Parts: sequence; structure tokens; C-alpha cells
Amino acid sequence: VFNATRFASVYAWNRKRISNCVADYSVLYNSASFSTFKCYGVSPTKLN
Amino acid sequence: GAISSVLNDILSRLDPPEAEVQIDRLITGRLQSLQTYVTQQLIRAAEIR
Repeated sequence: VFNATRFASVYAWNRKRISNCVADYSVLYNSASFSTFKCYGVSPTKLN
Repeated sequence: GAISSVLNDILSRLDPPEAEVQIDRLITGRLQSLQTYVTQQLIRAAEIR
């Protein structure tokens, strides 16, 4: 999702379905990457 | 009017200042609903007496 070379166009976009797995969201804070990171539905720190 | 009626949900999701906004709506309504209950019980208390 994040590290893909070229994403899908916003005119026609492919939605990535992710289920039945382990999601580690602490790596985002352990290593700063995103310039703009925000959450409307939840808090950015509560994803983990 | 709050995003969710469960306190644990808003606390595990929204930011600290954002949760207080939702907690205000939950406390406000629950306070009014309880005041309405006490009011009605006092009325019925006058009817039984």
C-alpha cells in the first residue's frame, strides 16, 4: 500500500482489502515517514 | 447526538480534547434524562401521599 512504486489513479482507483492479519501501527511512530498523518474517525495514536 | 453512546469507545478512539467534546454531549443528555426521572417520581410521590 504505502511503499508501492506507483499507486492507482484517483480517476480510477483500486481499493486494497486487508483482513485476517496482524497490523502493527507502532512502526509509523518508531520511524518517522509520513509528512501529513491524520485521522478523522479515530485518533492517530489509537490505531495501535 | 454523540458519535457513540459507549464511553470506552470514544476514549479508545478520539483525541483527549476531542473525547471531552463527546463526553459533554453524553453527560448533558444523561443528566437531563435523570432529572426528568427524578421530576416524575416527585410528581407520583405527591399522588401517592
